[PDB]
Amino acid sequence: VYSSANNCTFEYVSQPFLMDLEGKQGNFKNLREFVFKNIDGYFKIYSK
Amino acid sequence: DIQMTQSPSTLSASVGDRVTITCRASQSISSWLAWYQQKPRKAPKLLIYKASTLESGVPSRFSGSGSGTEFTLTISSLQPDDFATYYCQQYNSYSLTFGGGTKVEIKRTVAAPSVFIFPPSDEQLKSGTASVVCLLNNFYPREAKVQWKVDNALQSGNSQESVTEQDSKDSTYSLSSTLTLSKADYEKHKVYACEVTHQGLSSPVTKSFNRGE
Amino acid sequence: EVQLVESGGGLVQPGGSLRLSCAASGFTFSSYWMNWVRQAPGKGLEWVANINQDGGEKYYVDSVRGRFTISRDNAKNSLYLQMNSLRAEDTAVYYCARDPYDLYGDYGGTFDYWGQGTLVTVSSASTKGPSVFPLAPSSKSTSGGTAALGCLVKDYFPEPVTVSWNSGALTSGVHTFPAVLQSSGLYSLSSVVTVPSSSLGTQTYICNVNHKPSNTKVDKRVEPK
Repeated sequence: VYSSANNCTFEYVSQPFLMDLEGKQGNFKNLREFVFKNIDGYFKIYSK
Repeated sequence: DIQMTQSPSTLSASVGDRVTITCRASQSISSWLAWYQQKPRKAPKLLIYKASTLESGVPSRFSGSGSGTEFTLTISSLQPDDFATYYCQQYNSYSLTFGGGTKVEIKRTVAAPSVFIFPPSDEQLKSGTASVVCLLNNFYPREAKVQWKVDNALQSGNSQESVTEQDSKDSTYSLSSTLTLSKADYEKHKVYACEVTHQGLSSPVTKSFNRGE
Repeated sequence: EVQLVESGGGLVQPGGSLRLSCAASGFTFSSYWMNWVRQAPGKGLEWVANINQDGGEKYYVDSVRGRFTISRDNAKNSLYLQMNSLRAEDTAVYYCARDPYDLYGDYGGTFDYWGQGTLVTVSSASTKGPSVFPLAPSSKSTSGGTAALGCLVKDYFPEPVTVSWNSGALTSGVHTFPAVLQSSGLYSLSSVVTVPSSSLGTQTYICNVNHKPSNTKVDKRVEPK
């Protein structure tokens, strides 16, 4: 993703859950919906 | 998931006529539907893909159209080869699903069945059981009714029937009915009769025999 | 000739496992998804499992998920389906078919090529050869009319059974009915043929029964009383 990082204003870390590492193709099991919008400096994220 | 429901489940048409089988998905599959033709005991062959594209080598008589959730496979000029069960399938989403299947049959003139009755062989009796067989030969349409009577008593739960596939040449159907009984039970009664009712028959045909004679 | 030959069908007890295999030829095997579809007779066609071209991605119907594993050996040009914890319900004819690419999505073509099928039967019953009894001609009519005769092939397991008349000499008017599963769990069927009454006595009628699983062969002469 990235070579190096410059100054950082903010940093966040989250839960330990694991993700699907393998390449599989068939019925989509799950749906993840996201909305990304930045209003007034705020990066708002919504999901389901 | 999605369920595909075909209609009609069965149909009979004459040669040269136009047949239209429809398939209805529970929800929008889009273009993701294909059709397959299957003959008895043989593996299915792919007729159409993407709802209307003819697979290579498939006869032009077959065509498929669709819009929305409803799709139709039409056969412009029915041929005798066409006898089979046709299935729709939707590849749109997993799991893949097939419709119930529509059996197509060649409509021909009505034909009455010849009826024969066979008593149990002596060899068979040596076992425990006695098998009485009643053959219905070369009739159309397929619907045929068989009742079994032992000394004019109706029988239930002791019979099994089988029907052949439509005949290649005749386009007729044949049916066998077997009544099974214990040797002891069989010896008990004198008259074994097979009664048959069919569209072809003006009156009922009953074939019978006497046990000792 | 694009071809797919399935092998490995048979009789299996509940809890057992089998592995069917499908050998493919006529195309670049490595480049295509392969699927296994089954047709269980009373029921219809059902899609069992699919594998991506790479062989990694594998999908299954819910009923089979722990039980069945689909795999393939490209160098071998073979596809396999190993089954476990077989249930009576899994009895069906399994066909290996070459599938389309899912990526095509709204334009999916469906399964282009299909194999003949391998029949797997799950039942507690053991293999058993058939009893063959004659169905002697009985008619209450004048002779010269047609007569019907045949053989009763009873109590054999598993399917299939082969029935011929006069060693293939007599085709016309022959009806060998599909077998029915009897209450016993054994299979029974009858083969009949219609012939002229005149032919009785003059013509020999031999019913040839061959049941490969039991490895038994029978030739029964049917004669009038």
